[PDB]
Amino acid sequence: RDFKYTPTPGGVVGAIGKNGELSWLPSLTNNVVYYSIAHSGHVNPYIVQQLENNPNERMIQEIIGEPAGLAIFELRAVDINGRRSSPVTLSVDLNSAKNLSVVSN
Amino acid sequence: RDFKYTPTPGGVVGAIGKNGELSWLPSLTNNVVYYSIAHSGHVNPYIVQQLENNPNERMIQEIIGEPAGLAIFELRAVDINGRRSSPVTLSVDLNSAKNLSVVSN
Amino acid sequence: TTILAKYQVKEERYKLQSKKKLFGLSRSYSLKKYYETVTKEVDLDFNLAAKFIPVVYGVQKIPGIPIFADTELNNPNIVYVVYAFAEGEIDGFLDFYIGDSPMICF
Amino acid sequence: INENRTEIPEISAEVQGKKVKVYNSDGTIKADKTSLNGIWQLMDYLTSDRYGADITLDQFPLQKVISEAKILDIIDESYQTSWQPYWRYVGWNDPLSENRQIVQLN
Repeated sequence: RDFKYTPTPGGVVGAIGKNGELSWLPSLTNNVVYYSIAHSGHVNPYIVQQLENNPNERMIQEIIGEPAGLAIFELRAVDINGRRSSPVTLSVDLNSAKNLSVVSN
Repeated sequence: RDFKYTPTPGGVVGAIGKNGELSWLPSLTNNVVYYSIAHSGHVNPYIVQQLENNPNERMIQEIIGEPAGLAIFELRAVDINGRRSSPVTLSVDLNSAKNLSVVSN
Repeated sequence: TTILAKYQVKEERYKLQSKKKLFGLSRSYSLKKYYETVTKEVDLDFNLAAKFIPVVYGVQKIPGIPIFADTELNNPNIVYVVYAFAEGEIDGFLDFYIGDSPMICF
Repeated sequence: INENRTEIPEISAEVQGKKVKVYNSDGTIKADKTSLNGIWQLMDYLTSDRYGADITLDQFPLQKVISEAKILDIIDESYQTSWQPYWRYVGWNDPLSENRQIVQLN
């Protein structure tokens, strides 16, 4: 539920090179083990383990290092039996990182 | 079986900042996949994968960096079907680390 | 039943234990037929005889037929489900089998 | 429902059974607890218009039924009360009492 993308703020300590983080609510199905969100550029999807089940708590998945452009995500919920839920697709104009690194040497 | 906590010895090479390690015997149920021990301070539990099943071999879970105080652990065994065992609760007066780090610079 | 099925395993999705397991061996049955007819669980989507309310005399174990099931609004993982056990003024409930394990251990 | 009990298990219960009217020879009527006597259970099933046939208590000789109930109430001396450890869940209510009727039905 409520699959959204939140761009990172302007200036914050740490978070160097971090793009926006993706957030969603847990599936109402109570036997889901993890979520498999598939980024367009990456060959492998992110696997987010659901270890604590609170329906009113937002799960997060941060992006670090992906260049700005057209990024299409697909979020699924995976059961214990291996059945996948219908994907939730979100195409957002990914921003450029706004927390750069300090000049070195 | 035999869920215990063993404080770390006085002086040993390495093991910097390590508190005592928790030890237990494998569950007699043979289809357990992993164990989910839930530390009080930590929001997420430790997930210990059971990859080799020998009933007479002790599994371990070390603590590094937790301050001394009242720590309450709860150990469960998780099946392939997702069923959890009855938790084993152990409240031990966690010690202070006895293998400090070397002064730097 | 349909609402409750969401919070169950793929198996036992629409099932209920038979109210009476053994019923009586007489000359109307043979050993093989009698012991093959005895069933453990019945599907509730095509067995309208499984929704009748039994009557119990003495201490006996009976399954519960759901008659209501709904969750809380702001706490959707808390679900209230109502099971109708037996008929008439009963003395009380001795024990409850949450799964296959009674609350009061043997 | 939380991280551990992710599914609703099948619910079953052990009820003590419907209270029945036990008729005494003098004339008083005692209906406060269920009875293991077969005749009282059959009489309850036969005089109920809610479930079963509606046979009024008028069409029943009380003295004959009372006398026949004591036949099923005869104390058996073959075994000892101490030999049943699951005394509470076989219909008995107090291990000190006799509870050794010849025929007991749950």
